[PDB]
Amino acid sequence: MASRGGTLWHLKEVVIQYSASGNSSQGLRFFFRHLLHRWKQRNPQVQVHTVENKYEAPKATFKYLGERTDSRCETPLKDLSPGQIEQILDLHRNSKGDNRFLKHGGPRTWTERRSIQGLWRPSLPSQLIALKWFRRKRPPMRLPKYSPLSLSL
Amino acid sequence: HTESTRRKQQYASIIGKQGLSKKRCGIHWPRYRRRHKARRATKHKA
Amino acid sequence: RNHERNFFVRCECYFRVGTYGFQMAKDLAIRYRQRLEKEWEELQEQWTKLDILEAEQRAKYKEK
Amino acid sequence: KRKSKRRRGRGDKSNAKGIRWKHVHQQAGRYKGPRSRTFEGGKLPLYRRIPKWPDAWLARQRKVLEPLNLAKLRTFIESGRLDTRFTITQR
Amino acid sequence: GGGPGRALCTPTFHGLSDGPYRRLKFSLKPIRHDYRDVLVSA
Amino acid sequence: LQIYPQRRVIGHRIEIFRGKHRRRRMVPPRIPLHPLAANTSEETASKDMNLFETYRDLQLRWKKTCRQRKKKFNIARKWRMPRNIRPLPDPSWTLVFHVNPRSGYRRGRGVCRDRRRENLQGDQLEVRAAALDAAIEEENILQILRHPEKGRVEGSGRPRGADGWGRDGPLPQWMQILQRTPQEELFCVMKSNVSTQHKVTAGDLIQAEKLHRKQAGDKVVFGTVMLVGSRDWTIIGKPTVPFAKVEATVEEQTLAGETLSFFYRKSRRVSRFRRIRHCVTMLRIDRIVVDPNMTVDPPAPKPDRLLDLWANRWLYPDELDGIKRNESGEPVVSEIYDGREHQKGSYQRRGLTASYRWYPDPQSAHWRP
Amino acid sequence: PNPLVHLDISIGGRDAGRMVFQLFADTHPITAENFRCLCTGETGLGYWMRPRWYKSTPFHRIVPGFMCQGGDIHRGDGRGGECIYGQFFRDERFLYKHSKRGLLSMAKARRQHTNNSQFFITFDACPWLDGEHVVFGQLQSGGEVLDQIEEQGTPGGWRKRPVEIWNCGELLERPEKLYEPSEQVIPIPDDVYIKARRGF
Amino acid sequence: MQIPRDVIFEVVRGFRGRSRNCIKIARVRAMKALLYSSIMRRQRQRRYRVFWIGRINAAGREWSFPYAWLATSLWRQNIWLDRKMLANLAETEPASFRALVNEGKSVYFWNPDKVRDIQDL
Amino acid sequence: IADRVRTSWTYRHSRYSGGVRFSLPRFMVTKRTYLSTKFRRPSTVTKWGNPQYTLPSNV
RNA sequence: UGCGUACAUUCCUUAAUAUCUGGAACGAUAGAUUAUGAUUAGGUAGUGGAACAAAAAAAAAAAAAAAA
RNA sequence: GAGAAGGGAAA
RNA sequence: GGACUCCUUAACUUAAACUGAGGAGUCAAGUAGGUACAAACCGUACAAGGAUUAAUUAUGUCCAAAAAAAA
RNA sequence: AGGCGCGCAA
RNA sequence: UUGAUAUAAUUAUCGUACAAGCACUCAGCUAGUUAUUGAGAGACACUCACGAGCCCAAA
RNA sequence: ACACAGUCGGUACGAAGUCGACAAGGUAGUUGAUGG
Repeated sequence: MASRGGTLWHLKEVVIQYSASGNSSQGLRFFFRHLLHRWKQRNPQVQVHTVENKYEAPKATFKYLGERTDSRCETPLKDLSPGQIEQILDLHRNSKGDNRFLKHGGPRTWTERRSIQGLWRPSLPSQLIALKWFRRKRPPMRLPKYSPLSLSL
Repeated sequence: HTESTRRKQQYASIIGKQGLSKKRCGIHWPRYRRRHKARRATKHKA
Repeated sequence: RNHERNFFVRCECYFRVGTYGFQMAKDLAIRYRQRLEKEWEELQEQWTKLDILEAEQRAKYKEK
Repeated sequence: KRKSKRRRGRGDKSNAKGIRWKHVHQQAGRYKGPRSRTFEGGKLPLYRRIPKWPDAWLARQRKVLEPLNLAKLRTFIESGRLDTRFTITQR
Repeated sequence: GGGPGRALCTPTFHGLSDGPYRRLKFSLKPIRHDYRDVLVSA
Repeated sequence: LQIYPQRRVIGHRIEIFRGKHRRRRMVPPRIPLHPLAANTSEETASKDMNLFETYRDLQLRWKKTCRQRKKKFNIARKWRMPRNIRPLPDPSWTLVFHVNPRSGYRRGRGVCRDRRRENLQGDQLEVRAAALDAAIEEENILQILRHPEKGRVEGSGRPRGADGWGRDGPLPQWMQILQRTPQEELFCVMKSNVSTQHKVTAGDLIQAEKLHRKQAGDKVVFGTVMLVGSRDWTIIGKPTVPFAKVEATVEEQTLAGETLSFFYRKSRRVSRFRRIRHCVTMLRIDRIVVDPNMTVDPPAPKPDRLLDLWANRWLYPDELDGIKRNESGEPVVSEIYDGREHQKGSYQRRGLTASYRWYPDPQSAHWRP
Repeated sequence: PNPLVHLDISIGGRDAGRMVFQLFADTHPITAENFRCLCTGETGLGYWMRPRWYKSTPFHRIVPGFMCQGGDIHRGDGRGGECIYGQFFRDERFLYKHSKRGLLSMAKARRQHTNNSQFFITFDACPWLDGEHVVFGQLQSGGEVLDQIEEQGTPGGWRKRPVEIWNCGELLERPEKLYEPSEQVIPIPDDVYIKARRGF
Repeated sequence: MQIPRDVIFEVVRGFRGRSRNCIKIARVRAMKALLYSSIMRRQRQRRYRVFWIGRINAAGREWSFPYAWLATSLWRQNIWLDRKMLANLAETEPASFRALVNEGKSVYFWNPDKVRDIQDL
Repeated sequence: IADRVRTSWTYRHSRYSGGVRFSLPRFMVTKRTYLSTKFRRPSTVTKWGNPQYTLPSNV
């Protein structure tokens, strides 16, 4: 989520909805007890809020900077382990968004400068070279051909 | 099928919210009431 | 596997006979395993110390 | 882990037992062939090829006594289930 | 279907890099009425 | 009635292998078998007694009912004819100057097009035959543009001791002009992977295969450079440029968007559907460093902890503070094991090398198929 | 003792002369045997039913100051070749460096363990090839022939005049070491693998 | 079903007529669309490669050095720039591409040991 | 569950069968409704997912 | 004397259940996922393993960090 | 230079 | 109680994608390439999955259509 | 009440 | 737009066929059910309990 | 739509300015390579 030499962080907010009683939130509560404070300390630029909902499935909502329409994401945390929850958190921390529009492959190089020496253009010498076919050649006939009568003579 | 999928989606949308009313629940009212009774069951005699 | 500290270690090290030699590879592998054990013990001690410090911090916070 | 149910005719990718061979290459009807336990084709059933054996089925009818091994009797005596100081009876 | 040619030997145009001005359409800006004001064309 | 075996061959010698046609084991056996048997003892030992033929084997050959399924063994297809390109020449590089002095091309904001007319005219001509320091550098480029042949330098792609990167003797002292070329006038070709090449300048954003155990904000260096170029010169490596590297910063360690993969064959009930998201690393190119006095990358470092190499994450400094140290400052466990990498490329894979180097590169060290 | 093998070289239809090479069978038994058998032709016909023989084979690549490569017994152009054991055989040992002129080594394709009939002779030291190609022998006589072969090369690898091995066979100090060999524990002896392959 | 119903209806977005909303027709159309994608994603690499090859050939012929000779010269010189990179240099770095062509010519056009001057005899 | 299916005689018991392993790319795709980007891509995003500018740099 | 062309378990991500892939190993308060380990993973009929199928019932929906 | 026997048309 | 190509055969009008035998290869149940165009011929380091790198397979190198003729 | 099994060794 | 590229699907069939059969489209209904009874027999059949013993019908 | 109607790709800002910009110019911000 870093840009401008690591000075702009795209993941801004994380809101974790959990149940204080449900067994499907046991991993989330374990994460709160043991790991949440360390994660916040190592990621001070993210605002983490915890909201309790007793009879609803646990989930995490991630909000990023910008208005690209990929800055809102939601991920259910039902029955995940603390390590898996941390893995999802790190994924979203390292992303600029949910990346609907990010494509694997393509040119793989985005640039503001196509060329530093200038693009290729037709020139008079090149367009004259393109008409090489119309120039005449000198047939290399090699040694002369002699008639049997001349050889006999 | 489509009807079952729609009914399941609506039930998933409503069943997890406390304090609903009969007019809000519609055809799912008895199921919602039984679900809330089961959820309360743990509070009896604390 | 340490779930409380979120630390999972699985060493899959290979000391190849073609690279080192049968006996030399064996010796290096044994030394590798011994060092891993020592580091694990030291890490356990450090984790206990850090946990005690965390309890101290929580008690100090609750003091307020 | 228990056994998963294997209901048939619920899609091509299910691991339930197939239906295509049953539909195409199997005889139609309740019994998938003649209603019998002996049929093997036009040839005679094995039992009808073989001759009758009256001794075999009279041996079963013979009334038999309950066998007891002297090794079992010895084990019971050693463990004390029967007293050797008195006549050991069927009771 | 296939033919006398080769199915996979037909080049397709594509960009060897990406950039932000792919879809920037061309449009006409207002043009000077007084090119006599410029010294080069005074 | 007897079928007589065919003796002479039409093509190549037959070879049988187990299993259906596929990509399979190809490495030749560690110890081969000599085709010729030098002794009667070797000739008798050649027989494989597990294949001793019997009338039961003959009956299996001649049976009327279905025989063994044919897909268990097959005829090996014809050998291929790989080109033996190795040994390859001594790695090296060449620097050539093509400075264009025309005012129409030296415009500050940059002409959208290169001067091909100048390129062709100059080619034909050559074939047919602090302010004061900056002014001196301008004079040097002026001299070179008058005589571009005087600026041609060939050097070694591998270290040569006191000569650094020079084929014979140290590189010319004037080669420092390459350092003063701006990032907006520099471009290079570099590898971000084993077989991926990018043409990059400063400020570019490149997608690469997942760099293991790196996070957003980390600094990385790519050391495999095959071509560098400005508007005045070009350095072509054979195959790499030793004194060039690319600094980059990781901006993302993410998954690309969803992709649907569906295949099917009609009237055969055969189909596969799958949704996939692929791991990618986005890297911002910070600068392209070119330095004729560049030093060879230091060997792989010896970590103070081995557990991190096989853990799901690096240990945090609070955990690292509990490392027992010797009087000299080294960890106590170093005596048990120094920490040298067991293989080649493990530390580079984990991101502990001075830079990422892949194989065109004389200085890389990793496994290849 | 170490085998001695002769290659007779013709340059453009002229008999250039004879080069004698000593093979390192003691340290490289497999590679030395392969080269000796290819020189003598004893192993007979091969996969394509052509002799496993160096007789009438060209040097398809010559780079002056670097090396000359030959031994392609299928095509003579660099895309063919085969060893006596099969198409390819495993790299044996990188004991010696390419430390001087006149050393014999095995050419290879891109993939590892692609040693075949194709070999090359060094025109000088090639330290950058150490650990990647196997040095298995060295010239003992024929330096003038090697110089004449070098005279026909170009930087691009083209040869000014064809260079061929018109005869070859067997006749009836060492380069610097990459490391110092030492005795190793070998629990399973060599013959056991062969007996297993035959089924014991 | 071969593909999930929701995925089918999401893929048939933008199609013509009943194919957008009728499951029976949308299924067939989506099957064909994704099969075409699967085949063409495997095929497109060589279609891009031939484009690179043609661009390089034109660039070299501009300097009187066809692609065949250029490729032999580079590979012999131990220059292992790939086809995409060479095409990019051709279309965006003409000076560097010309330098590459000159290096290739320097190796291809070797000279025989003895040269003959027959202009005045 | 374990790192891989165990086939040896020691683990041929129904107590060792079943279970699901976790992989982040697969988790991010399972149980999520699929959403195409065909008619939803912003004009500020290239078709490769990179920045795209709607106006010339001069205002 | 060349070059074009189909094939990547080179890179990255998954999977292996009719007793023989290292694993009869390393862990173990219930397996975190093997970084140059191997075999590998087209498939009709047939056979087998696994993951879902949002529901209902059950007398286990608050000993859970910080905030309130 | 050839079922070059898909179309054009080449030494 | 299958199809076609190949080798060797009996029947046929030394006919038929004809009929009937003995063996290999493909299809059947195997995609993408060549062979002009809907199985059976050639070729494959045969298709778990993703990607804008690479290789002399068959077979090509005037154009449709990728690929040589400096001075 | 009844059912199955009950070493062939020592 | 333009370039390249591609002979709906399903079933039987040697045969990847709209000159073969069904289907305008869509909603709901719509087809391997069950051994207080059978079983692991070289084409596949798990799992607990007690053990030279094991089970316990009607009531 | 040429299209079982889909699939892979798919335009690269400004100088549109101007009190502009090595060796020659006959001053065009024009020009240097080329006799059988």
